[PDB]
Amino acid sequence: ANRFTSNIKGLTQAARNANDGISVAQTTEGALSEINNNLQRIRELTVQASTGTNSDSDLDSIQDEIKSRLDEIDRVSGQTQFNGVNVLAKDGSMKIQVGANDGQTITIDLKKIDSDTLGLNGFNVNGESTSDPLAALDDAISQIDKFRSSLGAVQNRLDSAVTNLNNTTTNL
Amino acid sequence: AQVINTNSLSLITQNNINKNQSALSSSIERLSSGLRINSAKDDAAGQAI
Amino acid sequence: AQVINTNSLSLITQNNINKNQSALSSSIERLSSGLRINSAKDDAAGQAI
Amino acid sequence: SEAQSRIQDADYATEVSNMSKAQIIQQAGNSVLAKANQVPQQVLSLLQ
Amino acid sequence: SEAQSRIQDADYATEVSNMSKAQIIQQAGNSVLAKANQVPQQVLSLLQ
Amino acid sequence: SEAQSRIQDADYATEVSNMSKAQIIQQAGNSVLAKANQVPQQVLSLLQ
Repeated sequence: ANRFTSNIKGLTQAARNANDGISVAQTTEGALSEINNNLQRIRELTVQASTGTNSDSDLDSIQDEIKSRLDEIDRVSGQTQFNGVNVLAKDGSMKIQVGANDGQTITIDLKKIDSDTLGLNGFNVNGESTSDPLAALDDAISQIDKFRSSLGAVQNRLDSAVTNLNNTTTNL
Repeated sequence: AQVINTNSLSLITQNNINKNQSALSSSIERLSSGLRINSAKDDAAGQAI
Repeated sequence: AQVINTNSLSLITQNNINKNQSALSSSIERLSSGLRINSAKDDAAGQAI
Repeated sequence: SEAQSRIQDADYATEVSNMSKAQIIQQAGNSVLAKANQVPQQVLSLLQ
Repeated sequence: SEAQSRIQDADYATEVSNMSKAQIIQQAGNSVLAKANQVPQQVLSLLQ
Repeated sequence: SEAQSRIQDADYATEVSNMSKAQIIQQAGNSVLAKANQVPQQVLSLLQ
């Protein structure tokens, strides 16, 4: 009976840790979605900028707005944090302890995401300009899309772990 | 009666309610906004597409 | 039930309503005037042109 | 745009029904949890 | 906000059952305490 | 005018939820206060 009670308490603590992780993942996912919106906004107006009808003076304003968006992306990347921990500051790993026994943890992976990491870091449209702005931006967006896919997968895994732990604790 | 220290039946009922909780929350959250994906707890490939 | 202090579900509902209201205000102000650009926080280059 | 419409759309017809089912389940669960809590008072009656 | 809700929340679903169970055990304990105070009365018959 | 409105805006959506939560907490507190007053009653039966 004492062993069973200890097991139940450990499983409850593991469920609480799983809740901590399930919140961390959704916060980071929302941050990256808000970042991706900026990439899309960059996409449409760099598409219009590539057209030769717009004069030289136009490209300066376009590049100014582009630089504003890039700086906003870098700022949102640096700022976002959870409980004194900067999620996007450095590429790293966080392990959520979801097992009462020692060593049973589920890994959460985070990769550093700044303006340089996604690519360009030197994006100019008024000249020399980037050799291929458009596919480079598409490649950048695909990376955040895969990142959201991974966070959704780990989100589902933590949800399943929580429900499994609840059933196990009730049976015990 | 047989169990006086522990209400295991209450635990079963609470588990059923908790199981319904996620469905209710997801349903109302998806109802509030137009998007079905809604910050994809749902299928990731569809969200990427 | 578990939601007691922070009605998180209705809270995300209210969050969605604000994102709706932003687009509603933009649409109504663009419809009221004949100018789509409307003091270009949207398309600065097009407005200069 | 028509292609995008299929992938993400609320489809309120299913959502309202699902919300109704979930509400009924939650209310029923709370109601039966009430009777579950009311069950164990026969212990006190047995004593006296 | 929804994150701190997990750390800080009353969760009446588990609390009301704990309250009811504690009350039942309390009344049972007081009843058995009265029946226990009834116990030492048999000495009087022995004395007389 | 919009500047003034931003500083002082009602935005009924949040306050209606807050007030509803307020009467929910109030009524729950009164309900539990009833049982709180009920708690010391059994001492009378403990007496005899």
